[PDB]
Amino acid sequence: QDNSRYTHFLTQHYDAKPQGRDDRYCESIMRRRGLTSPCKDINTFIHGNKRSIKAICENKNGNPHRENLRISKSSFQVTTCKLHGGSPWPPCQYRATAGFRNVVVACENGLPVHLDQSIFRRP
Repeated sequence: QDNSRYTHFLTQHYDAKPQGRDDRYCESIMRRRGLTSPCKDINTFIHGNKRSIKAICENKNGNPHRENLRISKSSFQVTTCKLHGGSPWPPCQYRATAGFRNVVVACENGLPVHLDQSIFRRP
Protein backbone atom coordinates (compact mmCIF):
# COMPACT_ATOMS: atom_id res chain seq x y z
CA GLN A 1 0.00 0.00 0.00
CA ASP A 2 2.38 2.73 -1.33
CA ASN A 3 0.83 6.20 -0.87
CA SER A 4 -2.41 4.40 -0.20
CA ARG A 5 -2.09 5.54 3.40
CA TYR A 6 -2.22 9.19 2.34
CA THR A 7 -5.34 8.49 0.23
CA HIS A 8 -6.94 6.89 3.27
CA PHE A 9 -5.97 9.90 5.35
CA LEU A 10 -7.73 12.19 2.88
CA THR A 11 -10.77 9.91 2.90
CA GLN A 12 -11.15 9.99 6.70
CA HIS A 13 -9.96 13.51 7.45
CA TYR A 14 -10.23 15.83 4.51
CA ASP A 15 -13.19 17.77 3.12
CA ALA A 16 -12.12 20.75 1.01
CA LYS A 17 -15.26 22.85 1.44
CA PRO A 18 -18.16 21.73 3.62
CA GLN A 19 -21.24 23.95 3.80
CA GLY A 20 -22.84 24.00 7.20
CA ARG A 21 -20.66 22.16 9.68
CA ASP A 22 -23.62 21.17 11.81
CA ASP A 23 -24.72 17.77 13.19
CA ARG A 24 -26.45 16.76 9.95
CA TYR A 25 -23.22 17.50 8.13
CA CYS A 26 -21.46 15.01 10.41
CA GLU A 27 -24.02 12.23 10.07
CA SER A 28 -23.91 12.72 6.33
CA ILE A 29 -20.14 12.82 5.68
CA MET A 30 -19.41 10.05 8.18
CA ARG A 31 -21.91 7.80 6.36
CA ARG A 32 -20.62 8.81 2.94
CA ARG A 33 -16.97 8.23 3.90
CA GLY A 34 -17.88 4.84 5.27
CA LEU A 35 -16.89 5.56 8.84
CA THR A 36 -20.17 4.07 9.92
CA SER A 37 -19.95 0.19 9.92
CA PRO A 38 -19.13 0.19 13.51
CA CYS A 39 -19.72 3.94 14.19
CA LYS A 40 -16.39 5.79 14.75
CA ASP A 41 -16.66 7.41 18.19
CA ILE A 42 -14.91 10.61 17.10
CA ASN A 43 -13.58 11.89 13.80
CA THR A 44 -12.25 15.19 12.61
CA PHE A 45 -12.19 16.63 9.12
CA ILE A 46 -9.77 19.36 7.99
CA HIS A 47 -10.98 21.95 5.47
CA GLY A 48 -9.01 24.10 3.07
CA ASN A 49 -6.56 23.10 0.39
CA LYS A 50 -4.41 19.97 0.34
CA ARG A 51 -1.14 21.81 -0.37
CA SER A 52 -1.36 23.28 3.13
CA ILE A 53 -1.96 20.01 4.92
CA LYS A 54 0.87 18.35 3.00
CA ALA A 55 3.23 21.17 3.93
CA ILE A 56 2.85 20.19 7.58
CA CYS A 57 5.36 17.49 6.66
CA GLU A 58 8.15 19.95 5.84
CA ASN A 59 9.45 22.78 8.03
CA LYS A 60 7.26 25.04 5.88
CA ASN A 61 4.21 24.41 8.06
CA GLY A 62 5.30 21.86 10.65
CA ASN A 63 7.36 21.34 13.80
CA PRO A 64 8.36 17.95 15.24
CA HIS A 65 5.95 16.94 17.98
CA ARG A 66 5.81 14.43 20.83
CA GLU A 67 7.41 11.08 19.91
CA ASN A 68 7.06 10.90 16.14
CA LEU A 69 4.46 13.47 15.09
CA ARG A 70 4.31 16.84 13.41
CA ILE A 71 2.29 19.86 14.53
CA SER A 72 1.30 22.53 12.02
CA LYS A 73 2.38 26.13 12.28
CA SER A 74 -0.81 27.44 10.65
CA SER A 75 -4.41 27.04 11.81
CA PHE A 76 -7.12 25.11 9.96
CA GLN A 77 -10.89 25.26 9.80
CA VAL A 78 -11.89 21.97 11.32
CA THR A 79 -15.00 19.94 12.21
CA THR A 80 -15.13 17.26 14.79
CA CYS A 81 -17.87 14.64 14.73
CA LYS A 82 -18.51 12.96 18.06
CA LEU A 83 -20.67 9.86 18.18
CA HIS A 84 -23.73 10.25 20.34
CA GLY A 85 -25.89 7.55 21.87
CA GLY A 86 -23.60 4.86 23.22
CA SER A 87 -24.00 2.23 20.52
CA PRO A 88 -21.30 1.40 17.94
CA TRP A 89 -23.97 0.25 15.49
CA PRO A 90 -26.02 2.36 13.04
CA PRO A 91 -27.88 4.56 12.86
CA CYS A 92 -24.81 6.66 13.79
CA GLN A 93 -25.78 9.94 15.48
CA TYR A 94 -23.12 12.66 15.49
CA ARG A 95 -22.72 15.98 17.28
CA ALA A 96 -20.65 18.53 15.38
CA THR A 97 -18.07 20.92 16.77
CA ALA A 98 -16.58 23.38 14.33
CA GLY A 99 -13.18 24.78 15.26
CA PHE A 100 -10.10 26.68 14.15
CA ARG A 101 -6.60 25.61 15.32
CA ASN A 102 -3.41 23.79 14.35
CA VAL A 103 -3.33 20.06 13.79
CA VAL A 104 -1.07 17.14 14.68
CA VAL A 105 -0.31 14.58 11.94
CA ALA A 106 2.13 11.69 11.31
CA CYS A 107 4.02 11.89 8.03
CA GLU A 108 5.52 9.25 5.75
CA ASN A 109 7.43 10.16 2.62
CA GLY A 110 6.35 13.76 2.91
CA LEU A 111 2.67 12.82 3.09
CA PRO A 112 0.13 12.87 5.97
CA VAL A 113 -1.11 9.38 6.86
CA HIS A 114 -2.51 9.81 10.34
CA LEU A 115 -4.35 12.49 12.32
CA ASP A 116 -3.91 12.51 16.06
CA GLN A 117 -7.50 12.72 17.32
CA SER A 118 -6.45 13.35 20.91
CA ILE A 119 -6.26 17.13 20.61
CA PHE A 120 -9.93 17.23 19.54
CA ARG A 121 -11.36 14.86 22.10
CA ARG A 122 -11.75 18.20 23.87
CA PRO A 123 -13.12 16.93 27.20
